[PDB]
Amino acid sequence: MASLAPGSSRVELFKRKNSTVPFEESNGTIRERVVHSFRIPTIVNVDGVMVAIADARYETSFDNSFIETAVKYSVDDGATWNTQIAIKNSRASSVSRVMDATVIVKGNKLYILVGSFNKTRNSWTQHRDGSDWEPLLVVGEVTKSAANGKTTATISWGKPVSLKPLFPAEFDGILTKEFIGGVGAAIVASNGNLVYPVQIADMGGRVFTKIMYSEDDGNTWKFAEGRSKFGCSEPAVLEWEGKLIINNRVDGNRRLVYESSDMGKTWVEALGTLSHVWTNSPTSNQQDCQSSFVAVTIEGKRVMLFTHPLNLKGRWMRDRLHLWMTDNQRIFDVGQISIGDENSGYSSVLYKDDKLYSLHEINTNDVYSLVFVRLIGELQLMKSVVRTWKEEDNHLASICTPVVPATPKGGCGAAVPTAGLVGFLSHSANGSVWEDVYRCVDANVANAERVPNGLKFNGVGGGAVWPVARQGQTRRYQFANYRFTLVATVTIDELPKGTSPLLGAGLEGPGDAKLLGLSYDKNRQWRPLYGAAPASPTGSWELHKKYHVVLTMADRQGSVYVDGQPLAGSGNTVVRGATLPDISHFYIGGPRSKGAPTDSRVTVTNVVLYNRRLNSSEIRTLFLSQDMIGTD
Ligand SMILES: *[C@]1(C(=O)O)O[C@@H]([C@H](O)[C@H](O)CO)[C@H](NC(C)=O)[C@@H](O)[C@H]1F
Repeated sequence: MASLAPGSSRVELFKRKNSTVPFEESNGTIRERVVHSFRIPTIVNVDGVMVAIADARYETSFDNSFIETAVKYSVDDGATWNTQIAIKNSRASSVSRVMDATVIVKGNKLYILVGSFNKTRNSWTQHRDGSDWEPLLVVGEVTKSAANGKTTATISWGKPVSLKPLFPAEFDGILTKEFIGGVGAAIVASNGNLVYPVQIADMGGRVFTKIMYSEDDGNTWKFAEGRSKFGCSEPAVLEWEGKLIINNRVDGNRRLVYESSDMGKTWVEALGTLSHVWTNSPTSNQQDCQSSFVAVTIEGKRVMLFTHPLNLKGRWMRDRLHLWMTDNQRIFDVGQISIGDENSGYSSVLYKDDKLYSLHEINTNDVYSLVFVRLIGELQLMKSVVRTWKEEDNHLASICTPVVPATPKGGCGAAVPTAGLVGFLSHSANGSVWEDVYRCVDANVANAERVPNGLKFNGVGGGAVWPVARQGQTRRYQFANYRFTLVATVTIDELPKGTSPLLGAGLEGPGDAKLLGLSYDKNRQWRPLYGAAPASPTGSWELHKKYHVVLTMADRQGSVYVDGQPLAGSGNTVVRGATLPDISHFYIGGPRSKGAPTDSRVTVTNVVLYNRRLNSSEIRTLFLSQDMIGTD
């Protein structure tokens, strides 16, 4: 189906039952040994040298088997590679193993944290105690040099050091058992700290994540105070605008994402941005998978990249590996980078010298290879999208809005708000799709006719659905359940028989409940909808006149503004309970595929969506600049 893009290609770099590694016998003799499966990929850039790290599972692909950490490195961007076994296992039994490498690059050093086991045949979280385990830190040093035009490099690996003595016996009364790195690429924070996200198993077997960091290049390590809820594993971390963003694997439920502004001391779920957006399968009740999560700069803009399989086949098949790019506001699906319906798995992404690559698993009959992918077609699309984002943000921020009684300048009022601006439906549209100017989430349309910057509705179900929970598996507007601002310019074209819908956020579930919204009636009054509260008519409007509508929701309170002023009933609680609402979609006009044959004769233009509640000054600015923001 969707797949590795034209222009892109790949090679089977770590070839199952084919590629050999320099296995070192007890006597020190080296033997090129065949490897059943290569798993747990990570590819990073160390001073210009590509370094690929992986589990070499010599005899079988099972987790509790004979495994050592293999490395392939290249000084020519993948033209050629050298192979080493960077970390040996204990050689204690037929199942001794060092596994699940988590890597940090600082300068010309590579810090690799692995889980080392001697003889257990069951899963690490299920062990009776931590006795078969050791968390091992290994430092590698990359040295390159050129003699007569040819550049080559070597990598020396230090002796492993166990961090077991630094592991607290308890965290808040929680008795600890074992811990392993989050798997994949970790980071050096802006303050120089080595930051490893770790997964901790407690005695009873619960798992949760934490930040383990070093302020002195690995001489000492500290476990920060904060942690994820239980149930989180294989965390990936990146630094964004002064905060650590921790993206967790969650078997059997949606992926939790946290932010910490204080080196992991305090964690706050990112309910307004990325938490619960991604998941393990269409139904979310399947085994989840490791994901890479890296911050990069493309076309002058800082963005985050995230990889994860759709896993339509379920369990560990992990078919359809996708790559997403986000600037913490918009979330773009770059596409599927694996091929057809092949099984993929754990993955890594790297942006080096303006070229994008991936190292990821492919699985056939549970025999694993690692492919090295040149994401050429994908980078081209990413750059195009980032240019769209920059261009539209700059354009909007450059509009000279009208001065207000307390302004100061090129004689312009406040800038049109662009911070937290997530989607925008304006001019571009056809008969079936109203395009998101930011190219992420389009709205579906019915019985509509184009007008400058929007659509005029006429017909049963005429209107548009901007999907929220209806996006399905990946819920990019999941933030709306926590807070949002929806804006639009509207005209009522023909009087309704009784009451008819105009704009709002619908809720999943029976009946036809709304979280917040606005309708209009035959008496030419507005009918704001505040959660489940009885709607009472208020105010006055006239046919054919343009009105500005703003819906705000934050802290469970909802307000509805018409022409910059709140309608009666605004400002009260719209969601009772502690459980987050579950918005199905935002409706524009009166869309529907069933139930009452709604036919709202209205025209709507310039629909803007923010992931926060706009303040009074921003609402006034939008009200005053309605004629200036359209893409027409
Ligand atoms: C991944 C995998 O699902 O494919 O699973 C890890 C854990 O088994 C899983 O998170 C449950 O605890 C394996 N790691 C270990 C140490 O078991 C990974 O190696 C990988 F197998």
